[PDB]
Amino acid sequence: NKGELILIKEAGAIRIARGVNSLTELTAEKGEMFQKIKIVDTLDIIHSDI
Amino acid sequence: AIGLPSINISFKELATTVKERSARGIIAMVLKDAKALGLNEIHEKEDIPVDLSAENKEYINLALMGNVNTPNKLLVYVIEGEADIQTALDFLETKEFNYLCMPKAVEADKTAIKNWIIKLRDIDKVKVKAVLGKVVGNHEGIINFTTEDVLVGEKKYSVDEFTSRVAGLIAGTPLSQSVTYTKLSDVVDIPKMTKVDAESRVNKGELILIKEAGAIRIARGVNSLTELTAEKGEMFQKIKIVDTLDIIHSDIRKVIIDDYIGKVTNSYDNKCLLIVAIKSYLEELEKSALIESDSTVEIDFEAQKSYLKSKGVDLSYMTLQEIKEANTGSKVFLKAKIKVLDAMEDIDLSIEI
Amino acid sequence: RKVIIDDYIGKVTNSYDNKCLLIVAIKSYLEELEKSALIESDSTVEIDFEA
Amino acid sequence: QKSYLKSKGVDLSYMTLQEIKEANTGSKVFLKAKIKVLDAMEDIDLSIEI
Amino acid sequence: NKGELILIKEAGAIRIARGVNSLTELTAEKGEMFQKIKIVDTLDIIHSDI
Repeated sequence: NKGELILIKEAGAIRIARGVNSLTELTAEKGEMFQKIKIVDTLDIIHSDI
Repeated sequence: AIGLPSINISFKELATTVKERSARGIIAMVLKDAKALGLNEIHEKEDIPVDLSAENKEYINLALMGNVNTPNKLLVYVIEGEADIQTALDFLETKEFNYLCMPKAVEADKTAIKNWIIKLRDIDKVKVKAVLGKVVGNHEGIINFTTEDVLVGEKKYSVDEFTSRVAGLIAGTPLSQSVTYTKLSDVVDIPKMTKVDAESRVNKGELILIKEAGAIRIARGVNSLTELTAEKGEMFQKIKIVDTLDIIHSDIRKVIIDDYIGKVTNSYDNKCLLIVAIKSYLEELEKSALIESDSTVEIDFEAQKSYLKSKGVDLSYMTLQEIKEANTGSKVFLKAKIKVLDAMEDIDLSIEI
Repeated sequence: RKVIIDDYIGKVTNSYDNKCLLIVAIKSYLEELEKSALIESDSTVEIDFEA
Repeated sequence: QKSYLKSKGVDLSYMTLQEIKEANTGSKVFLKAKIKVLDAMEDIDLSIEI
Repeated sequence: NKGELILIKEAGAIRIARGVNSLTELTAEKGEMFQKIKIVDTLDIIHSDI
């Protein structure tokens, strides 16, 4: 919940626990989805290509 | 907030539900003794507290024998001698029941019980009944069985002692059938008495035992009230009709208080939903063949108009539909029409050659 | 009279279908009696409308 | 609003209702509204005739 | 009926008496079938596999 990225032991092996970004405050401009790595990455590649 | 990934599997049961309605077939039994005082909760025929007297055990045994089936639940409360009746009466008002009876009682006790029943059926809006040895109480709440020197099992029984057997016989029967003309294999003789006398006693609201056909049978079990007002019609004199009316009242009141009291807003659509629920219950009851097939429920109109006029609102121009639209403020007015069936009692057959 | 008092008194609700069932039972008894050759073959029983 | 305009001494005898509503008030707003508040069902009266 | 599992001498040998579960109260969602060992066991295996 702090935006911290951690490593968790669960099930058989060691797995990453819900990779999220570092930002914590959500403005009316910067919505929730800007916290996911995958979404920000696809936005970046779209920007670069266009 | 973003948390750890959630994977959850939930298992639930298909809670197939039939609504629990008010219990019918319970008997309130009161008796005086110095042992096992208070309620005794004889739910099962076999088990009986042992410290009770043998004669009182015989009274219980007369109480247990059901008409078609055993009574659903028997509640016997033991009271200390000379403790008056009110001490037991509050105890009984604490819990629910259907029929009450006293084998041993003086006429003062019967007067107290009849006054209690009349006040409770109209003040507290609770429908209960009781059988008394010999009273001329003119209410629907009491049934006056009167027959002297009843011989059961080589033993003489007065009317007051036999009232227990009468109450058990009444509670045994289902609501579909009636009590009239039911065999009592236990009794073996009654003092002889003519048919016109039976007509006279029955016309008095008295309940009588008759010797007819091969066996010994009840002769047209009726209520105790005799005067017929413009309010209380003839049908209020039959045990079956008043009993099904009591059941209807209890079920409707329980539903209303349990769900629609203080939990839904008073608006027209909520009124329609309540009407639909009431009609659904009535149709469900009709399926069991206690009332006629077609019944109607509709919001009362004249009472609503009178209530609005009592508030000073001007209702001259608003249409009847708009009148039903009007807000009432936590008050609901409804009227419903039903037709109650009865068991076959008199058959007239005409054959020509 | 014996059949009526034994089965249909104080045990059946007064309704149209119950009356039809009583009619059917009475007609069945009449047909059974007809088999013993005491009455003519065809007999009719129905609800008394005038009364 | 009419009373307030009278209080400042304006002569509104000829001015019509809409024109009275049109007049400037100077940072003053006067509004009135009507509503009807619902309540939960509390008393139920059911009448049955047999 | 008290939710206890008991050992009974009946027929030729000593046998289990209707192996049932320890829960006794019945709620709206916990129905009758949740009292059987076999049913709860197969439910558990379904949960784990899925």
